[PDB]
Amino acid sequence: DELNLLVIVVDANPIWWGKQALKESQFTLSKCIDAVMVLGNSHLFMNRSNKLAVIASHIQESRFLYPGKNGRLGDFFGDPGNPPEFNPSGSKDGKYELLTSANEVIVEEIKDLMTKSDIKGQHTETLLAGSLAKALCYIHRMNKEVKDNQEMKSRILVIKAAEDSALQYMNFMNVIFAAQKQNILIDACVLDSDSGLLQQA
Amino acid sequence: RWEGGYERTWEILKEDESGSLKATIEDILFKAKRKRVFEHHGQVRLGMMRHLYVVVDGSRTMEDQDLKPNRLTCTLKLLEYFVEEYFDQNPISQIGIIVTKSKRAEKLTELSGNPRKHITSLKKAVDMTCHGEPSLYNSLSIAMQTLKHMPGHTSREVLIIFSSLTTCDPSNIYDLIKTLKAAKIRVSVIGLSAEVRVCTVLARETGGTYHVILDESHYKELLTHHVSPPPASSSSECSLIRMGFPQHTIASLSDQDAKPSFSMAHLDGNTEPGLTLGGYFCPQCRAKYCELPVECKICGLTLVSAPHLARSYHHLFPLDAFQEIPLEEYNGERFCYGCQGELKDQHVYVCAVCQNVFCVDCDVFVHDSLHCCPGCIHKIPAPSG
Amino acid sequence: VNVLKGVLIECDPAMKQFLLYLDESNALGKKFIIQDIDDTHVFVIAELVNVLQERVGELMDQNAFS
Amino acid sequence: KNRMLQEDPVLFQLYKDLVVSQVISAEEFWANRLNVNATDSSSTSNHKQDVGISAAFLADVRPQTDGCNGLRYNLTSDIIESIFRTY
Amino acid sequence: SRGLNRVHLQCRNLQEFLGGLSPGVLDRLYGHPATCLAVFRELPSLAKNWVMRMLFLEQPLPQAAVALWVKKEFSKAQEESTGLLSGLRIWHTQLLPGGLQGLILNPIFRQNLRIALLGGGKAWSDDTSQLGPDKHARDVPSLDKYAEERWEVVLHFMVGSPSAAVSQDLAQLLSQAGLMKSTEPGEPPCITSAGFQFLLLDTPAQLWYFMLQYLQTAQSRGMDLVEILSFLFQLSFSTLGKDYSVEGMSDSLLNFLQHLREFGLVFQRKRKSRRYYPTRLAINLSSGVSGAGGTVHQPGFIVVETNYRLYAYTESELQIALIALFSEMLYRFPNMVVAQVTRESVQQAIASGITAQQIIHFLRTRAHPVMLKQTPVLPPTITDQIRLWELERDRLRFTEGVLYNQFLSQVDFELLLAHARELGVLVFENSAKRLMVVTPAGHSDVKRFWKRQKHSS
Amino acid sequence: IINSFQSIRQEMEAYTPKLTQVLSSSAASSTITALSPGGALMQGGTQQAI
Ligand SMILES: [Zn+2]
Ligand SMILES: [Zn+2]
Ligand SMILES: [Zn+2]
Repeated sequence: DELNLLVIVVDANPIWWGKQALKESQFTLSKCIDAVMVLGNSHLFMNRSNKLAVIASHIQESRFLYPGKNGRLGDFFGDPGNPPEFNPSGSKDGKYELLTSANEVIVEEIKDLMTKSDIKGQHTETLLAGSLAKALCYIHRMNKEVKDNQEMKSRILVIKAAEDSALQYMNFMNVIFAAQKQNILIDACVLDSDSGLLQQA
Repeated sequence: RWEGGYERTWEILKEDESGSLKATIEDILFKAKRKRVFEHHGQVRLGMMRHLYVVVDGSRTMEDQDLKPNRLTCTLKLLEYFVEEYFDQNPISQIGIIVTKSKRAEKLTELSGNPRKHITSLKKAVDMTCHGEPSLYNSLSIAMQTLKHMPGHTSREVLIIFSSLTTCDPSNIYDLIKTLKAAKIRVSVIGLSAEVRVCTVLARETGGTYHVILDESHYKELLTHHVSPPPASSSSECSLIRMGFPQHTIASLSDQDAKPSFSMAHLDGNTEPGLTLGGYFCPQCRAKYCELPVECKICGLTLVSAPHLARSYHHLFPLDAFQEIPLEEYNGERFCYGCQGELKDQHVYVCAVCQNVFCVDCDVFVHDSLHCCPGCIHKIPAPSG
Repeated sequence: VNVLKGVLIECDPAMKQFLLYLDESNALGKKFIIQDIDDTHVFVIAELVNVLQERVGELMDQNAFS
Repeated sequence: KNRMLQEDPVLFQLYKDLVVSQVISAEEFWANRLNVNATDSSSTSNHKQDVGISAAFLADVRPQTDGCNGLRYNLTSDIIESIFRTY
Repeated sequence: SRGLNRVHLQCRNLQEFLGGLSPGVLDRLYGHPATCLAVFRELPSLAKNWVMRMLFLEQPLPQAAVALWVKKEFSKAQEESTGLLSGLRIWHTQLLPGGLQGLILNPIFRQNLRIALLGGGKAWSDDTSQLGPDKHARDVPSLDKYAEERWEVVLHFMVGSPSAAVSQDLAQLLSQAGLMKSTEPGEPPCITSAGFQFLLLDTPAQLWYFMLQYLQTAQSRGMDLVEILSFLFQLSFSTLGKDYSVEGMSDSLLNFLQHLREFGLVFQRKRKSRRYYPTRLAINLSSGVSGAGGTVHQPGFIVVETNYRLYAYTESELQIALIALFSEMLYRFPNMVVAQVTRESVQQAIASGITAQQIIHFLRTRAHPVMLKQTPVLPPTITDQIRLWELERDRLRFTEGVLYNQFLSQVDFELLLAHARELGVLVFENSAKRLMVVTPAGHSDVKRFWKRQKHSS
Repeated sequence: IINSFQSIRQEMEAYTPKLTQVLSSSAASSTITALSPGGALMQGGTQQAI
């Protein structure tokens, strides 16, 4: 065999990642994501078929860090299957240029995330819940990409680093019960505090 | 005459736009044949904790093929799916599998929520002769006397699978209107490929909804129409009390392995004939047995397990709708707000409030699987107050 | 106390008795079958075994034909 | 009440130890055990091919009135009784 | 019997080769391009996690911690995943780091691997000559036709072309390979037995095998180089290069390249130079299995309903040739529906032996989108005909020798049976009828034992 | 937010945010600690049939 897709949800609370810098830590957000990046690459190292999905949680949004949303992948959209006939990024690959194909696109977009420190929306914290389904629609399309002798093994990673936000409790619970329909594993590493609600998930 | 006339039916069908592009628009009409009734929902009021009653006509009407090798094969197979998709949507309820066969009524599976018991019953119901004629009066008799002992704080609805035959039963079932109208029990039948006026009068005197089976796809539709807990008649109840919150038990809490098995005919719980090691715990009996998010037999209250069943309908009501536009406001870079693609089959799906752009595969994924627009999230919770 | 030598052929008894007939219908003197056993196991002077890869199936098909 | 406790050996096995271990009486056995199934469990012998038979069997009384010179006496209603249950 | 290892050998390619050579020679196999080569031609999921620690494990972790990484479930699968990973010689078993053997990887590969994990602008990453798209002078699907037709002029000229192959010395290696051969007058490029098997194969890894065996014929260049270059091909496509394969040249790197357009997988212009081109079809070499991607052309559905071969789709002549060996004698009109024979197609395996799976493979390779809406098993009769040819093949078996007579006493013949069985000239013992098998190869030894037995009387 | 804005993208700081085998041993430790729980009445049944 199957395709073995991965989904990764990373907590990026710049309030808390700023607070990660307030202790002047020996582990920062720069040190965080790079592990998570190669973690995403580690997925790819098991099989050429392996596919990744990465989305952090900005205070105003959750943009698809991976695959992309800009003119480096708005016209590229990956090399294997439905090719863009694009030469330079479509040229170099094999375990190391695929990652710098995706290394760039996270650090450029977290740059777009970490340039928006202008929050006035009354501490709009970790918006996990709506951020979850952003994968789930996309993999539904990716289910409809090819399925013909192609079992979609999706696997969802959730990463927690900060506290949960004050979001709608129903809209917390439901998508998990929708993921209960969806038959896809969800795994969770937290850093700072425990989430009784998300461990119920 | 007819040797021509048998093939005058083919003359037009086969022929189309000739020269070039032949057998093309015939395929277009087949796509134009599609796109049947979507939702037409938007309701309020009632629908909570149903107490359904499967009633099955077992008759000689089953021997006609008409959709499948048997009309039970049309029926019984998708009931399991109807069972599972019910327990998917509505776990706060329970269903009485009652079978009419040979002018009587057998309550086959009791009013309960244990799916395997209900499904294997249907798997037992495979090799049914369906000998004899339907009798609804025996079916309503069980339906009365069982639901008579149910509280008036219970949703009282009956789902009858009738094979459209003669309602072969005495004893003034026309007078069972005032019996059951007073008893506040709803009765819903759907006819198998035909109509029974008396039963059609029955349901229109009920408030239960009657239909006729058209096709196997259409058979699914009305099942799906009756998956949802419907807004039945007013003045049923308000509340339902002593919803027992349980405990999971790990049986490793303080005394590690002090009990070889937590079912030895004396322990509080251990209800069903099988061995157990301690997984569960009810408040009122303090009943420890095999885990069940329903109810018990000694405390007799409702074993509510909130994340499952107090969550299911808890977002099944508060929905809104989208809109469709064929236009090109190119929001994104000709993208989707959800899955982020494009085909442009002129169905640019815009939310009513947050007004975000979606596709069919994003609309369906909401309107069948997600049940809400997450574009309202980031848009509701940030100014929420 | 004999080096002997030969080529082992393993087949169903139906054919293990048949090679005796091929020994009796050998054009040369007996070489294919020094002796036979209940066990499906024979010994052949290795000359035309490569030909007997196809000399047998060309023969049994024809004999049954008529 | 006694045919109920003999035809059902499991409930009889339940009914044994209230006499064996002398838990309760038979007067107390039929006072708080049954009380609902007097309509539910007794709904078998009363109905029996829909009693108060008016329009259920009457469709089939004429075609099933004769198999042979002695094709009769099936079970209880078999092929003769509900003829008597109308006139 | 017949060889059956020359078809697949897809982990031993990096094991039986590598373990067949020295650690220092496979130390050369830790070129930084050769790093991806290690992880993927092995396919365990279990060793594929035992690596994942070592980028964070400089320390030799104790053996028991990973020997007991996985409990009672699939201890054999853990053990089967273990010694093979050890058989890669990538590990070092430490002696007594803390008191007991605690295993660890070769660090020079860990050096080489971590550059292919994070960071490194090194010689394969950048800085010398790697790759270069300057301005588009030539397109890939045009070159995909080259990546199709060179396979033809490979695979057709195997069978034999009414056209001609290009001027290669490769045929003198493919005749050397035992795929092809040629008798001495005129040197006819025929097939011996094995190209026929490779005609039944469809992946480039056999070509790769003879290209690994390319240096083996008394050639002394970089086997280190070419297998790096074997990876260095495996970069998809989309790169012309400002002659970047000459800026990253070497001796065999350019000469054997002249052969990669003979092998077709590179495309070289005027003077065999000025650019380089990796072709799109490199994915098949790594998989080395049937593969859904291995469909070549998509003709349609088949069936063999009523075992009567039942199909159409006027295809190219190679498939017509693929059944010219397999179905003539009531061939039909445009649709390629040669009827069935339970004898002739049965006789058409006699020059092959059994094509048991090779039926079943060409069952799912006759018309390729047949598994789209059909039943999982289509023929309960083609499999049976192949089984009958199996029993006939078992009857056919052959070897060499002569006979002796007068064995005499029964207990004396049993001692002679153990002499030829230990040396390996006796397949089995005819104890009841006193018959013994000796190959001419072991004649002196068997005769000497017989004389010794006669002396011991 | 403005500080480590630039710090992520350079990834020279995030080149070597890996080599701490000091923090491998403890990371190996509670692995091995949870790899072997002991002393908890393995045979808990075997009078349960009686
Ligand atoms: Zn209680
Ligand atoms: Zn959409
Ligand atoms: Zn919305």
